[PDB]
Amino acid sequence: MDFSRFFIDRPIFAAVLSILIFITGLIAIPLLPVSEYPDVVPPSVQVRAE
Amino acid sequence: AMTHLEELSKQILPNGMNIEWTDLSFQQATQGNTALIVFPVAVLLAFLVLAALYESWTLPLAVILIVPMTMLSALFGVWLTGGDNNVFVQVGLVVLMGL
Amino acid sequence: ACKNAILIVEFARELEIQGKGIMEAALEACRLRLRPIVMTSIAFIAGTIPLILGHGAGAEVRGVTGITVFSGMLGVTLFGLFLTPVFYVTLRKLVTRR
Amino acid sequence: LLKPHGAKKDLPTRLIDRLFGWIFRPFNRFFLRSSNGYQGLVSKTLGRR
Amino acid sequence: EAVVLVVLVVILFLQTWRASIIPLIAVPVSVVGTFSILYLLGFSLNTLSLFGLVLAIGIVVDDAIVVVENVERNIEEGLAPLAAAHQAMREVSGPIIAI
Ligand SMILES: CCCCCCCCCCCCO[C@@H]1O[C@H](CO)[C@@H](O[C@H]2O[C@H](CO)[C@@H](O)[C@H](O)[C@H]2O)[C@H](O)[C@H]1O
Ligand SMILES: CCCCCCCCCCCCO[C@@H]1O[C@H](CO)[C@@H](O[C@H]2O[C@H](CO)[C@@H](O)[C@H](O)[C@H]2O)[C@H](O)[C@H]1O
Ligand SMILES: CCCCCCCCCCCCO[C@@H]1O[C@H](CO)[C@@H](O[C@H]2O[C@H](CO)[C@@H](O)[C@H](O)[C@H]2O)[C@H](O)[C@H]1O
Ligand SMILES: CCCCCCCCCCCCO[C@@H]1O[C@H](CO)[C@@H](O[C@H]2O[C@H](CO)[C@@H](O)[C@H](O)[C@H]2O)[C@H](O)[C@H]1O
Ligand SMILES: CCCCCCCCCCCCO[C@@H]1O[C@H](CO)[C@@H](O[C@H]2O[C@H](CO)[C@@H](O)[C@H](O)[C@H]2O)[C@H](O)[C@H]1O
Ligand SMILES: CCCCCCCCCCCCO[C@@H]1O[C@H](CO)[C@@H](O[C@H]2O[C@H](CO)[C@@H](O)[C@H](O)[C@H]2O)[C@H](O)[C@H]1O
Repeated sequence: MDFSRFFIDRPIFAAVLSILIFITGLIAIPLLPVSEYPDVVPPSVQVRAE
Repeated sequence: AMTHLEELSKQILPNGMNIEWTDLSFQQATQGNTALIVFPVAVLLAFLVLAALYESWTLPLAVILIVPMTMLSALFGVWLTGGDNNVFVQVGLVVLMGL
Repeated sequence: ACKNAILIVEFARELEIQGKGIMEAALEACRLRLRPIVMTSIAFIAGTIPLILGHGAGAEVRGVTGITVFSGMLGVTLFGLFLTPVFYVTLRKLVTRR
Repeated sequence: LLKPHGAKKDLPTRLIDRLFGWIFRPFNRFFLRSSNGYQGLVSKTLGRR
Repeated sequence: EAVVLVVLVVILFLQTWRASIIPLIAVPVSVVGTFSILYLLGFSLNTLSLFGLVLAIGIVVDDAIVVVENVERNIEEGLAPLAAAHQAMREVSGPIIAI
């Protein structure tokens, strides 16, 4: 089966889909949190007295 | 007004005093204009849908270039009647550009 | 390894559907898949050279990764081009004995 | 983008053929020999399952 | 670097610069597109997700090589490019989904 038939014959639909994917990845990049590692340190709470 | 008041305070206040915005002014002063990203993204997405519809990279411009004229017609009505471009007018502009 | 071997097996299957014998199909499938398998292997392997030969920031993770990929890719290529058609033929002959 | 098999060469192809064409024929010769070698090798492998 | 290497491998083996355009475009689309789903799923850019992204370039490159080499093989067998594309995707498009 040729699952690509429509796109092969109408390449601008393929272009548009890829640009949309690309564009939404670009929008998303500066929204992503950024750190060296994922959150792996167990949460902790410190009680201090003197 | 905010820039002017910032200027005033540099001229007027003694060393050791300053101003801080609060309430809605603080939001105005600390918000970016994401409109600079939102508007080009909207135009480009609409262009891409039309490029697919028409199978043409150029025919979408026959639609897109027309919409500034509808916005000008509406804003001309506001200007003529002495209105302003408040948020309700602004949504109306965009719906009229949609139609 | 899976990506490459699925297509060897798929092509052989197609070639049997289009008339060829089990052995002939396996051999022609490998002949057809040889070039893209080797193109990918060469591209990957060349890309591991700056990981192997690069010291500085990130050098430790770069290094362990290049060694792993370089060695793994030699095996991807060789076992994909020689073991897969053997298994293909053995399993085909297993279910079409008589 | 891909042209039919023996299409006339465009400007960048002619430029690459000039600049790099001396690589293509020995590589082509080496791929053909390696390809034929692999074919014989796997063929003998299948006789030694 | 991956894009330069795959371009050179494609030219070395297929000997047309036109075939190298397919990975040239497909690889960055596929890598940059990954961020929108990472964002939607709540992930961060960290040295581990970024490492996965660079390892994944290997799979992305192989995908582009599979498609363009199989089209070009059908062209080497005398098919016109459009028929060669359709035939090539009858051969691999279902397998690509399964893979
Ligand atoms: C970062 C990602 C970027 C990806 C960039 C990809 C660019 C690739 C351009 C693809 C070309 C398709 O773009 C466009 O395709 C359509 C067909 O769909 C062609 O259209 C042609 O065929 C269609 C029928 O399908 C006719 O209706 C049309 O009149 C004719 O021009 C256009 O002439 C071509 O300009
Ligand atoms: C050709 C395109 C390349 C393919 C795309 C692959 C993308 C891979 C991840 C790109 C991520 C960008 O990630 C981004 O990194 C930059 C630079 O370090 C940071 O950006 C920062 O850079 C400098 C100083 O450091 C400042 O002037 C800037 O305003 C600030 O945002 C972003 O806050 C972070 O989100
Ligand atoms: C297109 C193919 C997609 C296949 C993907 C299949 C996904 C499988 C499900 C994995 C589950 C996702 O689960 C998601 O994990 C991330 C891990 O970073 C968690 O992320 C959480 O911790 C991270 C730090 O690492 C912080 O940025 C944040 O405070 C929070 O979002 C999310 O709270 C959780 O919702
Ligand atoms: C031709 C196709 C080739 C396909 C395969 C290519 C795979 C590429 C190899 C992986 C590259 C690794 O890239 C490398 O990643 C690690 C982890 O994110 C980074 O490492 C960074 O994060 C780690 C924490 O994890 C710190 O301890 C380190 O000091 C810092 O440099 C390196 O700065 C970067 O150089
Ligand atoms: C035909 C119909 C038209 C289709 C319309 C398409 C609508 C697409 C809208 C996408 C909007 C999603 O909006 C966004 O959702 C994500 C994921 O749930 C939320 O979550 C995101 O940021 C939060 C922090 O704020 C973190 O948990 C994480 O990094 C990320 O998941 C965001 O806070 C929200 O801004
Ligand atoms: C994690 C959940 C996943 C569960 C579901 C996974 C399903 C994967 C389906 C992908 C298959 C689609 O791909 C399609 O496969 C079928 C066989 O199945 C191939 O079909 C081929 O073999 C069949 C017999 O098996 C013949 O009738 C036919 O002449 C030939 O084309 C198609 O050429 C290919 O295009």
